[PDB]
Amino acid sequence: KLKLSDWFNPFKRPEVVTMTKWKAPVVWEGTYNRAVLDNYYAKQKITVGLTVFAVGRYIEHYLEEFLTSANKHFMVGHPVIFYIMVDDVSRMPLIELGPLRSFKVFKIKPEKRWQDISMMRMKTIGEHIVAHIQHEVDFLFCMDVDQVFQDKFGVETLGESVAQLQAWWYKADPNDFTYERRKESAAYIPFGEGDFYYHAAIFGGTPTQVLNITQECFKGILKDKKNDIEAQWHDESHLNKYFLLNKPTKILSPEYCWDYHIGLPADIKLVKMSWQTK
Amino acid sequence: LKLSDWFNPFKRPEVVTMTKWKAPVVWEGTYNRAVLDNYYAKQKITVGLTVFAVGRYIEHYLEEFLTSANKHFMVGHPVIFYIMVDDVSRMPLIELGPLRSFKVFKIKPEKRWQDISMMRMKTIGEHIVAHIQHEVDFLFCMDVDQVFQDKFGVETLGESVAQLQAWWYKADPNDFTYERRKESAAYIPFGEGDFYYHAAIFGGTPTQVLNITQECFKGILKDKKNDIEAQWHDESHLNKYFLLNKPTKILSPEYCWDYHIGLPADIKLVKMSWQTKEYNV
Ligand SMILES: O=c1ccn([C@@H]2O[C@H](COP(=O)(O)OP(=O)(O)O[C@H]3O[C@H](CO)[C@H](O)[C@H](O)[C@H]3F)[C@@H](O)[C@H]2O)c(=O)[nH]1
Ligand SMILES: O=c1ccn([C@@H]2O[C@H](COP(=O)(O)OP(=O)(O)O[C@H]3O[C@H](CO)[C@H](O)[C@H](O)[C@H]3F)[C@@H](O)[C@H]2O)c(=O)[nH]1
Ligand SMILES: [Mn+2]
Ligand SMILES: [Mn+2]
Repeated sequence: KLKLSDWFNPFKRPEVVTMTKWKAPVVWEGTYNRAVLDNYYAKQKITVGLTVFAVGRYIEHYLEEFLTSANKHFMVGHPVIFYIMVDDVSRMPLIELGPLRSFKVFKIKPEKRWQDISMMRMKTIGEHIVAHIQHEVDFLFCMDVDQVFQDKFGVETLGESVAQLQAWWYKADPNDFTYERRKESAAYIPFGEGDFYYHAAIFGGTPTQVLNITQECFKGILKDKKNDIEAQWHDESHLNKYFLLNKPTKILSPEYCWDYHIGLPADIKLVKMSWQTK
Repeated sequence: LKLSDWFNPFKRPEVVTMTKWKAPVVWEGTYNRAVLDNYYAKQKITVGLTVFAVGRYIEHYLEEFLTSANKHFMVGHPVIFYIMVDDVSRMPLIELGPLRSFKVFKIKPEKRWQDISMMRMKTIGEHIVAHIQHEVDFLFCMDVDQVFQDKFGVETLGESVAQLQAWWYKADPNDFTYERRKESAAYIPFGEGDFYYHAAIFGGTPTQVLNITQECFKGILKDKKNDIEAQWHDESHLNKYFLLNKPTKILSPEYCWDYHIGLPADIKLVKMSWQTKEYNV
């Protein structure tokens, strides 16, 4: 029974978009009250889940740093469960988790093409959601492993379906977005359409919503295959297609997934997470 | 939650179902897990479980303990396995099922198995204060050299839980292997004692467990200073503690049976059995 005006103050960040045309809030540094939210959610005793895939050298190269920084910055003060999906479990790093953090490892099959490794995540996530995640967490996030938290990534990011603004295009106009522009693809988005360009490196919401998101993207990914076509940015193309039809209830600013390669403009006040120098 | 709701001793008349201080003794057939699961589910309670594996005990019992726990321990409720080992690279990563999760901790290995056993008391406490108190409603501390044979459910939860030792549940208190030397802190005089509790399983709410582990380690340290060591180590201190601070619930030998004894008519359904320690032939 939480109201937007209870934790969100868009007037703190007037230079950027704080609200979508459909009433969905865009969380920027300085517009949220994590103190209120932490109290409100704690009273509900919610549990947050976080899925992550590490296949191949992505394990030695990123998994440890991802987990160590997540244990340190992800929803601090609230129960968290990390679902590690790897192809070689005996290579997974067992870091020491802090208060309210626990994990669970799953051995998955490694896809030959790196593209399928990225896209197959959609199918796997849905299977685990149905199998157990829906019964263990109230909110779930699905992130890339080649990222690193730099600061608090709190409950101010929770919602039915949360989307992340892609660092490079958050200020570009829709007609410039790198959407899949070929009608033969299930991810096809016609010019003159589109709200924002979402990053597939971070997305989430309630187990139910994430299931629909992952289920719908996988279908489209599968359909393109039978049609011998592949979305330009793979699952990200499908994810953007999905968020167009089913708009998110909340969007995270590029501060929750910044690419230091871009530099650090005025708009980026406090980076919560950054891309790895892959 | 009233005892009348789930507990019914009329089902097992041949055995003690109630202590003198009114604590119940859970036996197969006297509990209604169905009702308790409902009450406990609505409460959104999470159950914790500590376990230690140092040296050879990792390869010989850790994997079997967790696999059987993941399958039988508090099924249908959130559970967090707390694994303490001296060598993490040997930690066997088994696939956990719905409502289970865990985290491993690297602990310093002691040079005397007796110290490994007794130190668990100190380590468990430090972890209760550090994080366990903030993650679970009930916690269980078990030996690793055992395996779950069947459902070990919420019918075992309570403020402070004690396990009856399979070999003496029918023995005379004066035959118990309590520490009989008055120079030891674990000392229990002849003519005193209710039951002989198995240190292999014990639990309760984090707070209670913290007190149990704190008081036992204190006794252990005091003995080290008086150059004396309880004949049954931490188990001796635990019995002494459970004598002074009687538990709110007790588990029949069915929750921790030794097949070497065979299988008398009292053990209706084994929930957990001891793992063998040596290959005798
Ligand atoms: O060899 C690999 C390749 C990929 N991955 C997994 O797939 C994710 C995405 O792959 P990349 O990081 O290589 O892709 P990129 O940084 O280009 O990411 C963007 O584009 C991808 C599709 O190309 C996805 O949509 C992704 O979510 C989006 F952030 C990784 O984080 C990782 O969890 C592996 O585990 N091993
Ligand atoms: O080399 C060892 C020896 C012991 N332990 C740990 O200490 C526990 C207790 O040791 P044992 O199982 O070897 O002892 P035992 O079966 O004789 O157990 C009884 O006596 C013990 C003290 O001797 C404890 O009180 C214990 O709880 C009680 F059940 C083990 O399960 C294990 O978790 C190890 O990890 N490595
Ligand atoms: Mn990436
Ligand atoms: Mn033992």
